[PDB]
Amino acid sequence: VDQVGVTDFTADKTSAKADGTEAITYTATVKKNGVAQANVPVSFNIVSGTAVLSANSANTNGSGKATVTLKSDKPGQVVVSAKTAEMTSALNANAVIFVDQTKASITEIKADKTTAVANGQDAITYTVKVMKGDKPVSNQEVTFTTTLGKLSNSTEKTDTNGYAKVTLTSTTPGKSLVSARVSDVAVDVKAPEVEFFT
Ligand SMILES: [Cl-]
Ligand SMILES: [Cl-]
Ligand SMILES: [Mg+2]
Ligand SMILES: [Mg+2]
Ligand SMILES: [Mg+2]
Repeated sequence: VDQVGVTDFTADKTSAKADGTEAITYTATVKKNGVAQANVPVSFNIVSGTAVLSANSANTNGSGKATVTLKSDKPGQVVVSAKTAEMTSALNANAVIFVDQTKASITEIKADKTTAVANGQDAITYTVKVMKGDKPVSNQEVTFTTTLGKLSNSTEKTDTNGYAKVTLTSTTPGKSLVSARVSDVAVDVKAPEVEFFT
């Protein structure tokens, strides 16, 4: 309240080719008390992963929006953050993935919510997509693991649209990190962290 801050930091794509050429474009929105803030410097940082940012700091335009692009030559996951001076900590965007287009690779992992009740019933749903040649791959085995709770299954085969899904419940509270992988791709794909509460 009464502080300029990044309220949203999103990308136009969940994945791109690991050719160092295709760009993922991020948009940071900056508001104070819900009102767009113009001419505010937004600092961008690669929190984790291997990639290159086009800029490290850009000012918002007259709509309160500042953009930056990301490219990479390495298959993997990348987390980029955005911050304004008054924020205590940067806002992380959802991870994105750079893929070898010639190989069936996970291109996204999404959780339908980031919190749930720790009663063994309230389930968080994770959805992974697998693609090759920018097309979805069917019947690819995606294997899931977790640091907390019970997954509905360990391995699910992608459907005709490239998607595999599992649910996660927990009878005890805490943060949970779900990971996913496919064969022959050397990327430990991490889902957004979630948290269960009693
Ligand atoms: Cl996402
Ligand atoms: Cl459990
Ligand atoms: Mg989509
Ligand atoms: Mg693309
Ligand atoms: Mg439910």
